[PDB]
Amino acid sequence: XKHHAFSFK
Amino acid sequence: KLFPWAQIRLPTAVVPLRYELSLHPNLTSMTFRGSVTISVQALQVTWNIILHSTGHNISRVTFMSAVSSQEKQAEILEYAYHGQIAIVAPEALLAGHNYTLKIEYSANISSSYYGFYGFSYTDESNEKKYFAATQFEPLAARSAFPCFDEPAFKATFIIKIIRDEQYTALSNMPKKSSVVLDDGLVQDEFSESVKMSTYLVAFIVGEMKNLSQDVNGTLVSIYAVPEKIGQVHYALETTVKLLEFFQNYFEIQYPLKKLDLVAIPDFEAGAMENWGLLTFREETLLYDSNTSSMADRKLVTKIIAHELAHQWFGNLVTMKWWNDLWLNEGFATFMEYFSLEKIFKELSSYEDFLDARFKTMKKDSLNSSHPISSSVQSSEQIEEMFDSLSYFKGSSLLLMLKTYLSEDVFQHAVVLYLHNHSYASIQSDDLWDSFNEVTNQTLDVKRMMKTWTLQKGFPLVTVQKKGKELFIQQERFFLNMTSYLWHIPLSYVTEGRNYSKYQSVSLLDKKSGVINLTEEVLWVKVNINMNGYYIVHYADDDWEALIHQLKINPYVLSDKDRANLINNIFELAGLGKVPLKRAFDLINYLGNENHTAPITEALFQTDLIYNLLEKLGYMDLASRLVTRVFKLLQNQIQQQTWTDEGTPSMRELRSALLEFACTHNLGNCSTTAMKLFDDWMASNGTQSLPTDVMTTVFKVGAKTDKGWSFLLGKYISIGSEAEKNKILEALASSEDVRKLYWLMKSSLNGDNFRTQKLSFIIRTVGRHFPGHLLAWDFVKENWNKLVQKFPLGSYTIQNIVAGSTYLFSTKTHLSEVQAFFENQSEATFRLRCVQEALEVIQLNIQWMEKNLKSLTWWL
Ligand SMILES: *[C@@H]1O[C@H](CO)[C@@H](O[C@@H]2O[C@H](CO)[C@@H](O[C@H]3O[C@H](CO)[C@@H](O)[C@H](O)[C@@H]3O)[C@H](O)[C@H]2NC(C)=O)[C@H](O)[C@H]1NC(C)=O
Ligand SMILES: *[C@@H]1O[C@H](CO)[C@@H](O[C@@H]2O[C@H](CO)[C@@H](O)[C@H](O)[C@H]2NC(C)=O)[C@H](O)[C@H]1NC(C)=O
Ligand SMILES: *[C@@H]1O[C@H](CO)[C@@H](O[C@@H]2O[C@H](CO)[C@@H](O)[C@H](O)[C@H]2NC(C)=O)[C@H](O)[C@H]1NC(C)=O
Ligand SMILES: *[C@@H]1O[C@H](CO)[C@@H](O[C@@H]2O[C@H](CO)[C@@H](O)[C@H](O)[C@H]2NC(C)=O)[C@H](O)[C@H]1NC(C)=O
Ligand SMILES: *[C@@H]1O[C@H](CO)[C@@H](O)[C@H](O)[C@H]1NC(C)=O
Ligand SMILES: *[C@@H]1O[C@H](CO)[C@@H](O)[C@H](O)[C@H]1NC(C)=O
Ligand SMILES: *[C@@H]1O[C@H](CO)[C@@H](O)[C@H](O)[C@H]1NC(C)=O
Ligand SMILES: *[C@@H]1O[C@H](CO)[C@@H](O)[C@H](O)[C@H]1NC(C)=O
Ligand SMILES: *[C@@H]1O[C@H](CO)[C@@H](O)[C@H](O)[C@H]1NC(C)=O
Ligand SMILES: *[C@@H]1O[C@H](CO)[C@@H](O)[C@H](O)[C@H]1NC(C)=O
Ligand SMILES: *[C@@H]1O[C@H](CO)[C@@H](O)[C@H](O)[C@H]1NC(C)=O
Ligand SMILES: [Zn+2]
Repeated sequence: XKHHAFSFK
Repeated sequence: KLFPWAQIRLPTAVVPLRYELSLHPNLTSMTFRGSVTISVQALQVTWNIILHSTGHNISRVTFMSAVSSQEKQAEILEYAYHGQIAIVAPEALLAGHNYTLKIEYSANISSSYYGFYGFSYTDESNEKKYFAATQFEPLAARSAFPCFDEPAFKATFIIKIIRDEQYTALSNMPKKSSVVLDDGLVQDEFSESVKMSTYLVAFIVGEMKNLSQDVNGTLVSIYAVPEKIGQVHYALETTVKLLEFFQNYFEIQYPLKKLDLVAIPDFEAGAMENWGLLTFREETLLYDSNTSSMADRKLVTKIIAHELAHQWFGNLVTMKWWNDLWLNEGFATFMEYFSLEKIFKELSSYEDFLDARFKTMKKDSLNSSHPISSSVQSSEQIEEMFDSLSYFKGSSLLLMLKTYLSEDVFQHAVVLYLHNHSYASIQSDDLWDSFNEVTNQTLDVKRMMKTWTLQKGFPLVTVQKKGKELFIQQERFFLNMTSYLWHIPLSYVTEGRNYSKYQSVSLLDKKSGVINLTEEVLWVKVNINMNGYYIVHYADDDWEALIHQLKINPYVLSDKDRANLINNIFELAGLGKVPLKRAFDLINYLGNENHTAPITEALFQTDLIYNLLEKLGYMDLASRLVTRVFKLLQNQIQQQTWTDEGTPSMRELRSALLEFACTHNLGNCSTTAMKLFDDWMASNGTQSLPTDVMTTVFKVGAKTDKGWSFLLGKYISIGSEAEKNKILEALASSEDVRKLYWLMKSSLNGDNFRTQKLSFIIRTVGRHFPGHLLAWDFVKENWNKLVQKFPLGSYTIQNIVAGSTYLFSTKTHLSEVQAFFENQSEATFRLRCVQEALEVIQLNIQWMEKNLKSLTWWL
């Protein structure tokens, strides 16, 4: 895992 | 016969024991044939075996019994609703007797990327190659082979796949029997899998190259595509050191001979922790020691540590059901950041963790928030559970649980937890039970964790030091528009006598409490290094007490401490519990800060206010604001160099301060960037750019029709994907509205930009004034085609909406957004992300109502 950008949400 | 089972969950009756899976996949026709031998046992009495299967055409379904190798036919029963099949077994099987069940079937390899999926691509030498793989978490395993697709059904697996010559067959268990056949159709066979869950089975087929070295008896190896086999030298070197760490820390060995991290050559891959067969997105494994940055390195380390630690938490010890999903992922995320703090102490990954926790509390404090332990009865409720709250809140507790109990006490509770439940199914309470085995005595229970697991959000600790006694009060962190109470592991720090570094720990567990201070103290900071998952709101005199302390010597506390204070006060000033002038009054010390972690978070909070103001119409107010913040950091910003020199932590601050002073235009920060860009642009991009200034430099240059048009050239051409992604950001930072729309419209149908990049574009376009209104317009005016290209409830369709609306702060906009979603369906209007978005804008208005008037009388 669930990585893309953000981390956060 | 109609379906004999009417519930979602499979009946406790039949239970698998041993799986045999034989497959013949046709990668060039996207189809395959397979056979499954299911060694089932009985526990109760029933006339039917009920298990999972979806999208299949089934040849024969045969039955059998013990010690009589004859097999009689038994018809089938599909329902496809819950994805269940049923064997109408002829002889009422009975408790204790094992039965073997064989099913042969035909089906499609998937066109999407979920389940047993295949895809094609091109070579270094432009030759169109092929590939296939699996992603089974959480409910996809049933789409491949008919089986007992629930996590609490562990068993053994014999996999065999009949591949072609140049291809490489891989699966969880190692190869042992490869037996070429008479058409050049080699067949491999893999060992009997250890006891593991259905969702954890993996097997892939594609042309690959290995790179291995066995340590302590275990073969670690980074398999991947031919060309990129040179860039995997950081992957392997790290996987060893980390496998070496986890085996030593857990006091359990990795129960396999081999460990395979395969870098799937596709951008839409699924990263997963399959036993022995770890999967990654190709981009996220390649680390070049020469051309790649810190963000490239940190990610590659962090993502491996997460996948590894998952072999213990999630593979060995697996949860009984998806309601306890956070048990794996919360633990994997904790061991992630924890392993690095022990072995990769250079990365300063605690900074990443802190900011991550920051952004988690901001989202957990909302109303849309759901408790990590949450009833899961549907299947979209399962997909849901794979969210930020599970990974990071879950992580936060284990940290809070860690730093409360001894570090050693935390490990023992783990080692024993890991020991007792190996190769079995877990519950939330069962972690807690083996967490109270000692000290040595059950000196404490973990009913304390039952408030943190069962109810959403986090406490707001309020503090009032009135001499030698410290009054504590807790309450739910709420955002204006009972229940609760927490078992809070309180910690505090102060200076007493001869700057006496006094710290202590407590446990407020009632609406009110009090802590007995040894001496009299001038300042007291509660919650050290934000180890506790809560926010502390001091009283007026004690806030101002800490602020005075920060202006004198702000190093009596850690960087985490200082960062935490900046976070908490701005977020309190948001809800109105504190005047915003005091938040800024606190950061005033920042002129004397050399630690990034406070600075980054302080630059975050102020940039948010700037952007919120800006999108209204208060350009003057917004611009006067960033200059106030600039003057604090003036020295540091000047003092920076445009190089790649320093510790990871320090190269981060460089990237931070530079990207800042250039965005709003402050000091020489531009021009320098503009100079560099001109040099880089001149040399056809043959000049190395310092990856710490790469993004800044790219962005500045992109403000010219020439430099912009150049950067577009170097996107449709060059291959460096981390560089490609820094270039795209620059492209969408252009103020020429036309160029921005051209980007979004293009990226949609994927003309010069892949559609996966579209979310990143719409977001980036919408953060800055010229694109702001234009981004949201693009979303509405193309909403239908947006819903086609992205599952109406995937991370992308949320990220877009939130990314393109979170800056609206007027009643008028609130109505516009709401009304647009209304005029779609209510089944879209009641969707978690869209209702949440409305809450953000509502809260944005509230922030303005509380602080805008206050802000104006500064200057
Ligand atoms: C291996 O893990 C077992 C959990 O699966 C663990 O067992 C558990 O033992 C505790 C007490 O030691 C039981 O708890 C009880 O006490 C509370 C409060 O009095 C009651 O409300 C409960 O109902 C219960 O009586 C757990 O119920 C029990 N769990 C299970 C599933 O049996 C073993 O002790 C562990 N073994 C080793 C060697 O570590
Ligand atoms: C999938 O089925 C096709 C058709 O039966 C197989 O086809 C061949 O591919 C090889 C390349 O490895 C060629 O040399 C042959 O000429 C192809 N045959 C035909 C009839 O076109 C293919 O091998 C099968 N794949 C697997 C993994 O079994
Ligand atoms: C996936 O496999 C199925 C077979 O299970 C293929 O099915 C045809 O699908 C249509 C529905 O669109 C059915 O009405 C037919 O009965 C199916 N034919 C057979 C022989 O089963 C389906 O075409 C495959 N997927 C793709 C994309 O071709
Ligand atoms: C762990 O703590 C326990 C607490 O009781 C220690 O205890 C035992 O204490 C009882 C009385 O409370 C005695 O009757 C037993 O004989 C003690 N057992 C032993 C083995 O000494 C225990 O010693 C502590 N263990 C460690 C390793 O510190
Ligand atoms: C299942 O696949 C076989 C393979 O040839 C085919 O002949 C048969 O018609 C299929 N059955 C159904 C119901 O589609
Ligand atoms: C098969 O069943 C017998 C008793 O019916 C049992 O003893 C045996 O262990 C079972 N097989 C396996 C592999 O456990
Ligand atoms: C990995 O490469 C080494 C290089 O010598 C080779 O000996 C080994 O057989 C390879 N392993 C596999 C599974 O191909
Ligand atoms: C604090 O000290 C007071 C005595 O002034 C005592 O009555 C009280 O029990 C103490 N409480 C704690 C939590 O230490
Ligand atoms: C930061 O400042 C403190 C004193 O406030 C000093 O002890 C420390 O060495 C400094 N670190 C760096 C990297 O400048
Ligand atoms: C701009 O600031 C940098 C930072 O020290 C300095 O080295 C440079 O000389 C300045 N440029 C001009 C033209 O003053
Ligand atoms: C510039 O670099 C690109 C890289 O692909 C190349 O195609 C192009 O021919 C180069 N042009 C010059 C003038 O060097
Ligand atoms: Zn994970």
